[PDB]
Amino acid sequence: DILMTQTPSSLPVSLGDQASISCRSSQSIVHSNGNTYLEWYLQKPGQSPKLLIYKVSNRFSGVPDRFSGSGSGTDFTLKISRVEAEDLGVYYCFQGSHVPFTFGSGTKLEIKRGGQVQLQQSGPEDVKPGASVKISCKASGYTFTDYYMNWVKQSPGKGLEWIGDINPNNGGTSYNQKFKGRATLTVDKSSSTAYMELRSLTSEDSSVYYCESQSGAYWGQGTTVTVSA
Amino acid sequence: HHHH
Repeated sequence: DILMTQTPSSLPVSLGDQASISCRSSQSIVHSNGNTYLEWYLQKPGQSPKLLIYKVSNRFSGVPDRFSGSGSGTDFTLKISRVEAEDLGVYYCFQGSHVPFTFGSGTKLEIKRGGQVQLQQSGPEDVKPGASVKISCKASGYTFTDYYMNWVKQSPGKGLEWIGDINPNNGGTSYNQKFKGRATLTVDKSSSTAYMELRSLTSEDSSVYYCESQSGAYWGQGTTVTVSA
Repeated sequence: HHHH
């Protein structure tokens, strides 16, 4: 299991300045096919994470070259030259080279003080412990079966965690063992909808759950599942 | 072999 170490956790900055975030993997994330699936995400409060950099240095369509990714093997860096108000939020690195995919702890980029494709997730769920829940992710604007569908958990407890994914076309799955088979990913071709079933829920399962496709290029608004006795 |  690869551990992603982000540095620093807090990064105060003045507008126009240059920010530099580091990420280190417990072990090489060079995939056998030659690629290094290192990604950088930016999450603004109340929103879903947004893809900025993939494969170490590719800028996602729409991201300004103010954002620059570099690195190799186990060392990676994200540099933001001339920071803008829009850049403020929490940055996360992610490795998608080895299952289970993992995220860094995050970097809070805050200001120094003084002086059409879319994924629609179902409504929030409130369930009792030991119960089971099923949330959906309706896809549109692209060919649902041409891309794997990922599910990500977010809780203040351990930030972002990759649950697993599914190939909507053939049903092939990939799970994060930490969930111990309690999670089941399914799909419905007719309606281009992905589903996630989580059973034997405890308070620890209370979080925001996201579905994400096209290698993190598109996310749902998330679904809040609250487990209370 | 599986990747994101």
